[PDB]
Amino acid sequence: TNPYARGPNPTAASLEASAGPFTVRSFTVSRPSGYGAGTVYYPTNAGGTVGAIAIVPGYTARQSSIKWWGPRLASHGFVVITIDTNSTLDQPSSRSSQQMAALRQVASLNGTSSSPIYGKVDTARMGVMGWSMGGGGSLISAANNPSLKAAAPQAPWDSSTNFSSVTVPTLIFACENDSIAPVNSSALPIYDSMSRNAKQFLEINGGSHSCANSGNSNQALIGKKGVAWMKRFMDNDTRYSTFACENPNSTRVSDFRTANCS
Ligand SMILES: [Cl-]
Repeated sequence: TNPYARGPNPTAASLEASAGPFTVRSFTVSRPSGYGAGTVYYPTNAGGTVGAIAIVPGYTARQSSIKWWGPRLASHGFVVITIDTNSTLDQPSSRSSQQMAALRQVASLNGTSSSPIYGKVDTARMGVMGWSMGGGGSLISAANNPSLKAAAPQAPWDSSTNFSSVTVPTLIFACENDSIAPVNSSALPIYDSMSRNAKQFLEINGGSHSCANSGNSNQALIGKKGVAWMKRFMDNDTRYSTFACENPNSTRVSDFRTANCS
């Protein structure tokens, strides 16, 4: 028995729906430490401790741009913290530091008897996500903290394209027509630079820079893939190996690549 496997056996329909099987509650962090603000989403009875994921927005953006991931992932068995940065103009390195600080506070709250997530988190199992500069920050977080178990940035933005040291399983969401973090000069070179890890590249057909944000028109496919990736690698849950590693074979995807996934 995989001690980290949670919830009923997955189906395409259960992964494509707006929410998974778990009931989700949330709270705003009272005294954020090391970042601007945060909302914690958690499942009320996942059947055991679950991993934690920290999600960071992009330049000038706030929690609303990435908020949909909170309920979506939490409803499948994760504690998710979506954060506002100290300043909306923070750079990827600062975003990475605040992302890790948010994860540290989730771990601290896990040991605080007054917190709603008291005893709900397996603090040894954590992941990182984020949009644009927050996606670049997620990759920096993975490079600097190889104990992280999964990463799934979307339209990542960073001055470098060489993340060759990353050993964390990394799923890159890309948007075909991105004019802010262009695929050919950012997302794809970042993907190609990683030779040590399970990795995946999923490009949304005709998508703009915000193609993976709250309110996007591909929440069924993007949500399915994001949850499947997190489940497969944060929980070592091989029930999700096919969903995580498969080509969707969908006209909504203009480019799909994967390596070392199974
Ligand atoms: Cl950005």
